[PDB]
Amino acid sequence: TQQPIVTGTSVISMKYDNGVIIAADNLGSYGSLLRFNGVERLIPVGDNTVVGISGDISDMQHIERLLKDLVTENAYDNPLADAEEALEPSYIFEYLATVMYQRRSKMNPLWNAIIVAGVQSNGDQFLRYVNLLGVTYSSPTLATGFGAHMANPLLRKVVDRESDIPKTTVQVAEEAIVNAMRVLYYRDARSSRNFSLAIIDKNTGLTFKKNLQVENMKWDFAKDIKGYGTQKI
Amino acid sequence: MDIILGIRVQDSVILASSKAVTRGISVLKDSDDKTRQLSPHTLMSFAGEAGDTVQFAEYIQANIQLYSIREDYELSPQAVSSFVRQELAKSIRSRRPYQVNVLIGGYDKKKNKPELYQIDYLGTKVELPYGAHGYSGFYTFSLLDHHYRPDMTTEEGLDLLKLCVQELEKRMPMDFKGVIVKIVDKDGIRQVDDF
Amino acid sequence: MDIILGIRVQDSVILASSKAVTRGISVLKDSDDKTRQLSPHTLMSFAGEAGDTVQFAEYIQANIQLYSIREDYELSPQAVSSFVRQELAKSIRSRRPYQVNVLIGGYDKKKNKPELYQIDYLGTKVELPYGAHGYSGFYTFSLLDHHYRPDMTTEEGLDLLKLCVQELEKRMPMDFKGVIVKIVDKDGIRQVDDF
Amino acid sequence: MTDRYSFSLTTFSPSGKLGQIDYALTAVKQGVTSLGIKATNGVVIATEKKSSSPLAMSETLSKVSLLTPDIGAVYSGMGPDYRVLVDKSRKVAHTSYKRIYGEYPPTKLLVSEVAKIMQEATQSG
Amino acid sequence: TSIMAVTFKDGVILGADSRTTTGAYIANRVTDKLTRVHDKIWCCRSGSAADTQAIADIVQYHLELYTSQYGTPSTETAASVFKELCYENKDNLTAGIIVAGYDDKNKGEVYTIPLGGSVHKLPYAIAGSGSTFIYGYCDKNFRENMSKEETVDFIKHSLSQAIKWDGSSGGVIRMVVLTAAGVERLIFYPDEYEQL
Amino acid sequence: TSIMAVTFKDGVILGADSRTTTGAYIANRVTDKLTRVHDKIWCCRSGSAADTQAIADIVQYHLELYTSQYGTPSTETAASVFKELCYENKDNLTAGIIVAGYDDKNKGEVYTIPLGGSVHKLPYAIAGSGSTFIYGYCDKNFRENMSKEETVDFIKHSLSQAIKWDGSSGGVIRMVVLTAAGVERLIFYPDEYEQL
Amino acid sequence: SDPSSINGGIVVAMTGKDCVAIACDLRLGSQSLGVSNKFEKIFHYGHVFLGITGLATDVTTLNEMFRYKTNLYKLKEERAIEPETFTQLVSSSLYERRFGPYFVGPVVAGINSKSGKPFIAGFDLIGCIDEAKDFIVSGTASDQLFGMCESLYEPNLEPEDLFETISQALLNAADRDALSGWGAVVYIIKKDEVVKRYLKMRQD
Amino acid sequence: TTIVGVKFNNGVVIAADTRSTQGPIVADKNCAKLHRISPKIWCAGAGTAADTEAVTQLIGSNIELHSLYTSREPRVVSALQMLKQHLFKYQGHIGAYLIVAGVDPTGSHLFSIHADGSTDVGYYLSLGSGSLAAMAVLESHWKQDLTKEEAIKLASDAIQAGIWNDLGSGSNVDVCVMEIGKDAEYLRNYLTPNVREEKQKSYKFPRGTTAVLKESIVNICDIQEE
Amino acid sequence: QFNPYGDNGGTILGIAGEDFAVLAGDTRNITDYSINSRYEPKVFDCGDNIVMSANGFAADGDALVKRFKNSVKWYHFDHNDKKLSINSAARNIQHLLYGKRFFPYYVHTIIAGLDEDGKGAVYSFDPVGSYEREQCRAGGAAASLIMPFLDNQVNFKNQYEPGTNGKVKKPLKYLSVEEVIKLVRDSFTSATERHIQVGDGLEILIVTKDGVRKEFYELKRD
Amino acid sequence: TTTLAFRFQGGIIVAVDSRATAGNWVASQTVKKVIEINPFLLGTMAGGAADCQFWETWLGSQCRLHELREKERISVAAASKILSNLVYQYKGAGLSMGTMICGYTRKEGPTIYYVDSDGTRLKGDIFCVGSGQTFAYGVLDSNYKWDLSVEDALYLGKRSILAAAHRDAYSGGSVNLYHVTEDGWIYHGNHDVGELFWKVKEEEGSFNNVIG
Ligand SMILES: [Mg+2]
Ligand SMILES: [Mg+2]
Ligand SMILES: [Mg+2]
Ligand SMILES: [Mg+2]
Ligand SMILES: [Mg+2]
Repeated sequence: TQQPIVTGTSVISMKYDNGVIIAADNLGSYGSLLRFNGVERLIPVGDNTVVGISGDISDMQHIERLLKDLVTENAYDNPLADAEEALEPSYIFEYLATVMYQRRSKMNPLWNAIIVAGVQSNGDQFLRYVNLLGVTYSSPTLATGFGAHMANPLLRKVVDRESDIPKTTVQVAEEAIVNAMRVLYYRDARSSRNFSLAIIDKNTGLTFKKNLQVENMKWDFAKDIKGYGTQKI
Repeated sequence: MDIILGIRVQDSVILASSKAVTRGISVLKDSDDKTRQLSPHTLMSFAGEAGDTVQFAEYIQANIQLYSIREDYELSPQAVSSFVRQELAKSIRSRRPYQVNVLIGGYDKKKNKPELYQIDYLGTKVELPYGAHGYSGFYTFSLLDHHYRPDMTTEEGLDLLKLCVQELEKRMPMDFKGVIVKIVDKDGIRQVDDF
Repeated sequence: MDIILGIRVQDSVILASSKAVTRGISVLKDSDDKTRQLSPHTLMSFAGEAGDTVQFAEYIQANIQLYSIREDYELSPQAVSSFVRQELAKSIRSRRPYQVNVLIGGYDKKKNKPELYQIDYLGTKVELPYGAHGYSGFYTFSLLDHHYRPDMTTEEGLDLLKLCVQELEKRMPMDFKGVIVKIVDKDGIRQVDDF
Repeated sequence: MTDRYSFSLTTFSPSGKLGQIDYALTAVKQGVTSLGIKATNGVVIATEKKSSSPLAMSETLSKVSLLTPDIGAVYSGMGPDYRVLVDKSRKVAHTSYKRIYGEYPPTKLLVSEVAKIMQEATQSG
Repeated sequence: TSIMAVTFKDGVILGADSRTTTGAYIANRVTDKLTRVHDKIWCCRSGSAADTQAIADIVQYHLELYTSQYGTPSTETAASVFKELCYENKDNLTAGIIVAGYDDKNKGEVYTIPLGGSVHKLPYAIAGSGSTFIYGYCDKNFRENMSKEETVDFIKHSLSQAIKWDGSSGGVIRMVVLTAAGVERLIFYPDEYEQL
Repeated sequence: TSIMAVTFKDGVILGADSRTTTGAYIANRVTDKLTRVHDKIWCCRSGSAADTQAIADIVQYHLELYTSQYGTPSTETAASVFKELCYENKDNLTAGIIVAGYDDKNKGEVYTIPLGGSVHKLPYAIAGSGSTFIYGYCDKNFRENMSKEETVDFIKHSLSQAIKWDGSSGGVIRMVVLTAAGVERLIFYPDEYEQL
Repeated sequence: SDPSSINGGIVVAMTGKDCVAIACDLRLGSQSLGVSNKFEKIFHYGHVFLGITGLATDVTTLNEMFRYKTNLYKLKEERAIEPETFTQLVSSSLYERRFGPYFVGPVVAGINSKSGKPFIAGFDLIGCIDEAKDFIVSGTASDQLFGMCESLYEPNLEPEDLFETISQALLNAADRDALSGWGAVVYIIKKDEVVKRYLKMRQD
Repeated sequence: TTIVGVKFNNGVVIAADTRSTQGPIVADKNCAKLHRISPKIWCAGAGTAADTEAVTQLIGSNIELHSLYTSREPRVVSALQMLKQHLFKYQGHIGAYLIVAGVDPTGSHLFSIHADGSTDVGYYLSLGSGSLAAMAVLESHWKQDLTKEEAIKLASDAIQAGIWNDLGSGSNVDVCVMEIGKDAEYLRNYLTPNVREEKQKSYKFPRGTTAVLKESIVNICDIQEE
Repeated sequence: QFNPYGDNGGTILGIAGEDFAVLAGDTRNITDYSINSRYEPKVFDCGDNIVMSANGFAADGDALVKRFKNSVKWYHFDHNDKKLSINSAARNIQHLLYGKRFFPYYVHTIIAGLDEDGKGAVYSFDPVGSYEREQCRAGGAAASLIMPFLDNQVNFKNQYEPGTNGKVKKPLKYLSVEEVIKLVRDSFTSATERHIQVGDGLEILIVTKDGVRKEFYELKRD
Repeated sequence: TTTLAFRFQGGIIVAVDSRATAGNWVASQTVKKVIEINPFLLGTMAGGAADCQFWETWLGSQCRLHELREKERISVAAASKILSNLVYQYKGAGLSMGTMICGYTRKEGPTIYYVDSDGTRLKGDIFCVGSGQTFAYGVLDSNYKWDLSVEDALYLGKRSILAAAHRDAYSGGSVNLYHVTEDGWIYHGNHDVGELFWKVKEEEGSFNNVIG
């Protein structure tokens, strides 16, 4: 049993017709102190998987090393390490899910919420969640922390069920993700303007976008707002 | 205090109440009468927290006696039990509630019927053929459920009451030092001096 | 369990132990023998936490019987009581201590003397002319302090024991369902079947 | 200070008359005429707007007042006494009825409440 | 919350962020924390929003009644009324208020009333959760008798840093300028102050 | 405690106050919080003095044994050893350590290891109770590739403010300069830095 | 310890075609101990019926209170109180004890004597009105009652069909609750006749 | 509960879902959360349902008396001031979280008020367990100078987000539109996107299925003449 | 303090027919007032004509199902590919559950299939492994809403034959698979209306001598 | 829960109710509270359902191993002590068990041991355990004789559970009867309390307080 110290906020994601998109901001909070401003919380594994992690950053860095070690280990005595016997998103998730549940079962959890986004060998989209309790679930859209409350409602308006996935293009999906990140920046006190976004497509592969910013923000209406009730000036 | 039992038979109400008064480690008394006569044909037995039991019982007694003098009339058992219930229902939301459970055994001279009312400290009133408070019911109700008849004589009621007390003396961990038994009927209230 | 008493007279040790076994609300048994014969001339009565009492007593019994067979010799009451004390003194700093208090009544065949040892669950041993555990001493010791003589006969010891039990039955709140009485002397151990 | 008039100012005279009530009725008699007529499908109440000065805006002085959405009142006698009674009548329709039953009082019961207030000014200290 | 008030040559300027949080949720991102209790006596509120609103409303009432009887109150008088409410009800309040006002006789004045209900007259004051991060910056950069433009820059830069580090602070930077010329409201948006 | 490490053109400089408190009592007013784990790898300690001393001693041992086998360790390697101890024993440690070192290949590097045992490579780092008050000042005044004299001034001014506002910080400002030229110790007394 | 589940019991009300039904079990207990099998929880003031679950002392107190109030209402209004008006009175009366409430779950049932419209309403312990068109449930087996009513209920049931529906809703809900049962009563209410039926059920 | 308020060109609109719950159980599926303070001042309540109803009726009652006393139509700032001072006095114990909206001679207004007595001003607001879902929609689609039709659309969409995504919210959307120089239009069950499908089976019983011990006529009539 | 347990909601229902068995469950997964997934399968085909669901804390549920599936695999390895009978599976699950008696799987487990006589079978478990063969069992969030309805409509409790007035019970006639599915659907439709954690979808696994079949139905998504 | 077992001339009668509750919610009315350890031994379920089920099945396995090794039926004394010694090892860990181990052997005759999760092991003639134990004791104590016939003893056990089922909120559903002989136990059926209550009320004249 511990408590999270340095933390990362929401990770948001969704499926679209040819793959998955995942996004997370670049902040490492220290309570209410916005301490670290250049933290990458999306960690790619190979060219087919991106693991997005929220919660305790020290545990995130540990998980990052586990995934790095997983790639090294998979390559050992494996002539097809970059082909048929490469790591799948499903392998990476199942491994993490095993570790998470084992750690909670020893009453010493990795204090994280994790979303594994990727594309399988057969082109199938992979999107699944796991957290500090070892709880796992899949959905056309997935989000952690504040994202669950604010991003999911917006992303579910694009893909509300399984049959909406083939009707959703990468442009529409990315647009929805980017808008959700803006909404989170408006409303989550532990969010930052700077974020990373990763697209894993079955045709164009892994596109990793760094140093993105929330833009097109509405603030002008604030000038007319005065007092808290009766004040006119 | 501990065990208080009541049984309404054909023509009377019988109240049985334990004689022990225990202050923690020692049994201070083995002849305590846990009852007050509220009116000539109405008897109330009681059990609960020390001090509050007698204080409440005597307070009720004083009030019913006051009514009796003012109106030159004895209130019906039902009316008395309603008055008592309201006092306890008032008490439960007081600063310090009366922790007192009562049985009211009365003979209604107008209807020519015995009546037994069970009221707990919350002001929960029920009219019953037989009743108890605390754990007394847990040991005795299976016997009363089996043998009780509404047309029982007073003597049969006492015999069924003896069986209940015997079962209490067998299975109860506490020594309640026997019971004082009182009968309420058309002629008033009397104590069975050998039980 | 509850009341265990011991008295060492001229030529014997008498142990009196209650018969009740109470599991919270109900008295499950009224004929329980809270004693184990450790050797032909050594008897141990016991009281404390449920399960642990009998487990400890039978464990001690097994060990003394083992010693008796190995050496073809009966250990003195003093030696047995020292063994028991060490087991309890060891137990009190264990992960889960034996919550068991004992009286050891033995007749030393070498010295031709009765001996009574009182040992509590901490391993606190004392040799006494009379002893008890729990609250039993609080009610009985003033009577034993008054009447006890070291030259009492077994019959006088039993009479003094009856007075102690009568005082317990009067002032104790709990019904311990009487006592089983056993006498330890030069001829061994026997039970007084009418008490 | 303190209101030290804790005794009745209206009392029975030897003849059985309550002088102050009679004199109040005399003040009513001097008041401007007001009337009420009940029809099968309605009631009408009316009075004269006796303007004290032509410079006064008599529309700002309401002699006919809404008590509830379905109850109205008019008077004859002392205007200021009427005005405060209307304030009390409006409030009592809420406090002693609408806040209890979730509906406005029937005419007779609101009248009863107003009547009670007027009775108390006839006996209170 | 990040709030401050700074006296300068022509009077005083109050500054504040606009973020109001319930835990990590931003319940209002465009809050007005600069509150008018009199024409040229304003305050910055921090702590319980319910408490500081209740206090401010009572003060505004007191100063309105004061004005009707005795004419325009001094900033000191306003601070005293704030203090009386905060001190006497310290057990039941969580309020940290900065009072700023302009007299013609006294010019710009700033009073800070921290949790306990003490009063401290200062050349400038900072308060709220975000203020912790700018004690160093403000102490190094504050000068007395600054110009209006310098004071606006000082507050803008200060609250910019407070917002940058404090998660409980954010949104727009609001400012109210109190001088002989009158009362001027200013607002500065994220795209402006974040690049400073 | 107020501690910081700042990379500059020629390497890195570590800075610290010298106050160690037990409650409000200053148990040591001349503490040395700049600790040597290798020739040109030092650290600044904050948190439990027992813990950070124990950790530092173990690291110094590890790097000594590393050096005997594999030659001079990198600053990254030192930070990793610190992290391993802090992360794996996070339940039983209260330690906030800044690791600073000079390589010839990598030059000046700074790593901060906060309470959880995470590692963060930064151009400069601030830590300790006093650091809260200088987040604004340090962010506004830090530049990359400063000169030795500028970096000394930056640290001196920064820790001056941290000391000014933080009761848990005080005494002398100690500094250790790590460059190709070697290791230089600096000390600055109250009469110097308080007038800044 | 929880005051709303010391004594146990349930009440359910339903609307039908030109009729309403209200029903209750007859159990009063002291936690595990059954005390009375004749503790009726439905009362009536004129043509307005009130069921009350929860702490039995409050059930009795509130009945006496509403008898008190509806009697004064009638003397002053010169007419019997209507279900809609009485519902507001119950709500008002409960909320006046906002910070020391009666631990009850009242249920109002009746037919407006002027409009002929069937009416039911439920309340939480502090006065919030649930005015459902279909059914109202209350008591220690309210979950069970919700399950029964949601599947068994259909609108515009004739009085004698509504009786079967509400009876089966009560009975089977009570048989899945330890603290409910020991007999049951069903009221079938029409504009100018009310029939009361005691049901046969298991006595454990 | 999901409640929203949205300002537009010539007025303000409030909306709410219709689910009231007791823990995880739905007590009422068509609850009315839009309360009238006065003809053109309405508000929506979240939190303790009895408190939101009681505080609305009390202030509404006093607002009516105030309106009669002053011969003026009630103002939203008066309702706000009376609500907040009442709620502050009770230090959050009256669990009423309200969005207060309306039109009066001064113009159109939109405020939020929390149980502790704190108030806020805004062009768009949301309260309740589904407020984050609703605010996500509002932050995505709100703009200045909304028309009446656009504001109703935005408000109901925000409630829908709560209905579908928040377990504390469900069933229907209630709307009330308050436009300057017009009667406030209360649109009860403006949307009905949660009608239960027909059941597979009828559960109407055969008559005589239930076992009966006794029957009797209940005398609901008063004591009779003669 | 770290709480190793959670509540993922969900409601499951097992009914044993004469020569068939159904195990149904909603597909909604939740924490607190949020929906994690509208379609997260909860009832699983475990091989050997056995279907299983472990409802409650989904991490423990997934772990248990995974270990039981594994136990079926090793039963085949160790005992010459012998079919694991439903009673043998039930006893095996007791030991899996009781193995963590002092740190339990926080789940209510139900399995369904056919016994060795080909008759429908449902077994129900508590979190620590006490189990029983049952005819009808709902589990999870809305179990209290569903069971009384099943008592009434499957076992005909409190239903008597018209005209006899309580003297003759309604006879317990056997239900077809179509009849059972109707009662399952109405159970979940009713539960969806009155329980906030029930909704989105209903997945039913039907077990006969021919094998395991699946049926899916939409539920309200609010 | 209400469970009882008593010794008599014809062996042992074991009678139990069938109700399991989680708070006020009635989880099951069809719980098997008699565990058939083997064809000769019976155990009763009270306290923890799993603890009783698991460890008394385990006891059956130990008894089977004993008779394989010793070529002789295990005594009730030995069987009960295997269970009590086992649960005593777990003392403090939170096992919940209150059971009667019932058997009839040559050397012992009909024997009942009350075994309990705090380590208690009591031999006795009449035991009752559960939330409704006090009600069943009343009927047992006032009607028990050693010379009861098998028929009358079976009824007494049934009637005593009914008494508890009526008054105790957490007892009910149905009554399971067993008769333990030297040649093994004999099951005497499941009896719905609902139907049994009315039947007994009419035939016996008892429960006059209840309207039927
Ligand atoms: Mg406060
Ligand atoms: Mg910020
Ligand atoms: Mg029941
Ligand atoms: Mg639902
Ligand atoms: Mg029962």
